[PDB]
Amino acid sequence: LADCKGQINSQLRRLRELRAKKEEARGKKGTIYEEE
Amino acid sequence: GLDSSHVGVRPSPATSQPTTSTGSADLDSILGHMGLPLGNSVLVEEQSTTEFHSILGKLFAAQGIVHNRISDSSADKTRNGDTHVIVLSLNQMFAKELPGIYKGSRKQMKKNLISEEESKVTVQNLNETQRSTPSRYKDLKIAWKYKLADEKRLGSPDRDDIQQNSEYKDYNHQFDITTRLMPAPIASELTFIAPTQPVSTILSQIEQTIKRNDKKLIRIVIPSLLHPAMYPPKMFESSEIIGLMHGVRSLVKKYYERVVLFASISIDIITPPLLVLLRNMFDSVINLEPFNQEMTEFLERVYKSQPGKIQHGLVHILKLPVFTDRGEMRVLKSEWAFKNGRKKFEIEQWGIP
Amino acid sequence: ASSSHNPVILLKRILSLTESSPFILCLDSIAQTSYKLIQEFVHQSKSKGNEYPIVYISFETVNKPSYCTQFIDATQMDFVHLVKQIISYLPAATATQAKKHMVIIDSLNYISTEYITRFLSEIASPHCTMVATYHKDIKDENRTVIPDWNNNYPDKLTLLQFMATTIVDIDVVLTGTLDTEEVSELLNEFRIPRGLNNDIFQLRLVNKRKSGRSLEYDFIVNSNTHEYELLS
Repeated sequence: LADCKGQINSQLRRLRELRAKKEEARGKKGTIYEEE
Repeated sequence: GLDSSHVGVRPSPATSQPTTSTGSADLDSILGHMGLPLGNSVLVEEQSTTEFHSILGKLFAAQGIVHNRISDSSADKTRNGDTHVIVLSLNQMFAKELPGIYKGSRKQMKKNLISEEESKVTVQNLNETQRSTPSRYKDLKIAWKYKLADEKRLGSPDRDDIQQNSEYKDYNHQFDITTRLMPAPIASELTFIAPTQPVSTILSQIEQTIKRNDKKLIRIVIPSLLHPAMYPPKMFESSEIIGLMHGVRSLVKKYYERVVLFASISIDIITPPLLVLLRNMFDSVINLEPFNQEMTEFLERVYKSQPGKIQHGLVHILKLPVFTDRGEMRVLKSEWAFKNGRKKFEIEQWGIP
Repeated sequence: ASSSHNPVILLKRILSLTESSPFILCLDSIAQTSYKLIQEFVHQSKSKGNEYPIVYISFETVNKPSYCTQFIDATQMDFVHLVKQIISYLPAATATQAKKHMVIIDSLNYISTEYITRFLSEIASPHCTMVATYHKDIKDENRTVIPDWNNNYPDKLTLLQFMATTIVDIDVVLTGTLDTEEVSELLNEFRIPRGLNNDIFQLRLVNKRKSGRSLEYDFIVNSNTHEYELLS
């Protein structure tokens, strides 16, 4: 349970939204450099 | 001259004479002496617009700074490692950009199997405890028996003791990308020379710079020489450069115990006449042939699924220290592949993939 | 990586100055002149809206360009003046946070090599974008330099290919009954046959990146609808 809580917290804290979406088919958009 | 027991008074498997290490294990091994005997000069070369040459031309100075920044008590004595570093270039901005001594974990030694996030800790955005970025074998130390195409005993068993035998191996320090050898030095370690000023001034200035030290090592490194970005047309005459190089040769051959020379340029835009007229002046020539877009296809085909096995070019050797002047042919072209990724500038024996 | 996943997108980003480029070089010849690419700049770099001063420094051109906003005649200025009466219109190397303008040089063949690098030193700023064309069919003057055995230095072409961060080559697409051999011949003895100097042309693109190898591709460019097609 402690591991699950830590995993959830770490997973939900590292959401940086990937503000380099090509700016600002195979991938169908070209957005996998460390995504998916 | 230089008193004994300096960092690089190592013997040589041929002459048993002083041979300071270039710092890179494969650069010390391929050269053929665990470095170069004092009084000789080396010419690393890059035939294209790539700029791998800008890497080594830093550590060769920085490693010297290392021996000038550890002046504590040795096993019993206080080791001498002072090496006045000189650069014949106006770019003072280069000074504050050198890689530093490498510490911390270098490879992975997981007790259990290597696996993904759920196995040990967390999401890998916070990395796992011991080591990340799988790269099994990372070069660490120096050896006196690491020469390529030489006898056996190619390994130094990560020895952690200081002795007279530690002059040979197990002292020299590794560096990496993010490491920084801070703080920046002072005039005690780095001396910059403006190249655009006339050679008559440059020669006397470098004379006075070397002579003011009496029993200390002098290292000379030129990052880039004779390039349009920082040089005037007047210096491209066939007289000035050759005469300056002749003076440099005269002085380095005079002080065969306390000075060396290491310069490297790009020759994609150099007239062959001047190139081979100056290539005969010093006593070591090494070329580099980086890979191009037609072959990176097969590079990733054969090195597929590898995060640290990707190479970047091939190596040529055309001249080496004195023991090639005795009538032996030793030119070798495009047989060893050099890699400078994010770890461990390495040389591996293979031709085209 | 996750940027410029199509060559056409890269070309359009270059053309519209979305990504800054300190230096770009374009090569042409007599078989196809290079004033259509300025039209490409004008049309493409206006979708993003660059009405910023498009200075047209001129050495030989007789007419005043409509598509540009400035006009400078340099048949009476020396090097130091030529640098000095351009920093005013351009965003000179002051005001470390400022805009960027457009620079069009009509010709590169009339300038002595001895100052070439300096002409890119006193002006190079993160505010300016140098655009100039190079005619390859004019062999420069070399009596003054006296290329003897003791007076040597590299030639203009290599310096131009070295200090450039992006290179584009222009060629005329063969359409009718003329092939490269006889075309080059007839040009050598100057008969200039029909089938030359059209708006539909072809380009070769070489784009250089920091710490790496450049990329080389080819393009087919029309000067009528401003549309592109990458080499198959």
